[PDB]
Amino acid sequence: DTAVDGVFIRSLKVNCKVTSRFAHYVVTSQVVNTANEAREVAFDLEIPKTAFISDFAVTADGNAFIGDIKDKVTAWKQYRKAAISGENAGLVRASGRTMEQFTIHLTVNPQSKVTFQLTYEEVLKRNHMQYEIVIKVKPKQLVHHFEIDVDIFEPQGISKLDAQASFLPKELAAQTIKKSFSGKKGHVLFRPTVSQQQSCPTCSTSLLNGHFKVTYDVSRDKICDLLVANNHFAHFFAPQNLTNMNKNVVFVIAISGSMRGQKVKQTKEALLKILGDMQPGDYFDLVLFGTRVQSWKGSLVQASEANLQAAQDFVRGFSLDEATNLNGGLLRGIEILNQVQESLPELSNHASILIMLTDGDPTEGVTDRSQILKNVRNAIRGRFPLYNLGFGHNVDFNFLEVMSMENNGRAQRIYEDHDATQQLQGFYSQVAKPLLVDVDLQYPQDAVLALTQNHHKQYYEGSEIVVAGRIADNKQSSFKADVQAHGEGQEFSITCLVDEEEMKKLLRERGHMLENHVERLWAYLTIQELLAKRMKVDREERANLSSQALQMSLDYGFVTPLTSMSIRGMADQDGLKPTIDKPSERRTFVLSALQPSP
Repeated sequence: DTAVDGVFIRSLKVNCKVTSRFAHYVVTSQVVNTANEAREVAFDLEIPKTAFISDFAVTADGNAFIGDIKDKVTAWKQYRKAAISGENAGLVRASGRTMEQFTIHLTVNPQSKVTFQLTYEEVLKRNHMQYEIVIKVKPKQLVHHFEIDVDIFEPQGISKLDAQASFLPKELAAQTIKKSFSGKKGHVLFRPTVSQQQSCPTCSTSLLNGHFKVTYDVSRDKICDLLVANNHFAHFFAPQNLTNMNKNVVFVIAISGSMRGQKVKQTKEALLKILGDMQPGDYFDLVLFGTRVQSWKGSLVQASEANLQAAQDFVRGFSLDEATNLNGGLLRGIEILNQVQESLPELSNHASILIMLTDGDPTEGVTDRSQILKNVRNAIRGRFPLYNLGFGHNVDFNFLEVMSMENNGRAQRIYEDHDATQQLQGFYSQVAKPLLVDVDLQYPQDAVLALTQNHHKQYYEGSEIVVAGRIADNKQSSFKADVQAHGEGQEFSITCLVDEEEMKKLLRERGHMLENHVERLWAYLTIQELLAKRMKVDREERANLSSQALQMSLDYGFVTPLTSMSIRGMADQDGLKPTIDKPSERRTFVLSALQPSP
């Protein structure tokens, strides 16, 4: 007896198609109302913030409804005069660090069969030597036909594949999770029977509460991974077996009074572990900034046994100092790294890295954020990346993102939680092992109509550089790529030519879906890139980039910060349509076939 109040979940299926890192999710739920009265049913699931919703369909006993994508402004016009805000009314809202919650409550007719189907897509990003697919399993009821099916197709070949279900006991997971891979194809199938979903042999609650994680990576023996299909290309670059570069790293740490407690404790703990794993060939220094700026050595020193132990002692010992002189702290760390230009030229071939951690905004010294941005980029001058870590939600993170974007880096949020130390270690490991610097992927100008970022300051072990673009007509056959870069005292250079015979073979093995996903891979990366650029440019160019992002979101039907998806045919208590948006940083619906005629 799975049903609750006469409503049972007949089926809940997650189908993920991955093609050359492009992940295409389709989640389909069919709920049946056996009661002779009307019942409220829910379609509730979590999706990753990195994905774009591309389609949503609801079919109730032949009565079909579909989400129409439109300019966000147009979709939210119904909210202006209304008593609820579009943020509160939307079906999608943020629910965690990396996930968003999609929720709709619908009153269905008696003896009704309703099918929900949500589609969302993303380009998987490699980190820590793998791609990771996370699917939140939470039906809140027993499901007669529950299934997760992940179908992976990687031209370069799959090197490893794993599937983990934390909510399942080790014994239950083994018999129930089927996985296998050979050559280019990988498959994971999870099809628990109703009995296997039960917490106890004869109880109704379901153990299916948790996350279903699928991880994999592709064979990297072949350094060229150039995929061309129907005037669009994707180029994946991650050479293996390269020698770790020696690096010069300066940590700029906020020691404001606000850090008192867990934050300073977790920060120190992370620095101790980072210092403990530093390699003998590296050089480093530490900068603390409160109201006053203070550097451990004032210059890059080698990661000797003595220096590392002295630094750990310095880390354990420092105390907080009231305010936050962020401008002074950054300029001090930059000044130290720039000594390599004049005083310490023997370190010039190392990969330089600047990491800054702060839990608040500048309050001492120069506090004009726009001036700080100017001061920082004029001091670094594109010589090394800057990685800003925002600790907590009492800081202007947009300010940190723009600064990193203007200086060949990225910003990362550290959530105030019991695991902040592990979060900090997690991030640092992404940048800990630089292998190449000044990576320049070059393509024939006569063949490229558009392409994503093709210059990358540093390439790190475990990560990957990806470039996508659109090819001009009749230039696909001869398309090629040249990649230049530098190691530590070395020059890197390769050439990748499209393998026409292989491309045709891939098209046969994966079908026209290969062509579609390569193009949609390009569109996804282009849209994300447009959203990143627009936040770090003047307001005039911002409007230009916004219109580009709006047009691409509409062309490919993505729910992005510039678009919304509305469902005609449904209305809440106030006659408002269901609306689906991409969040930044209750109500129940009924079937309604009428709307006021304009």
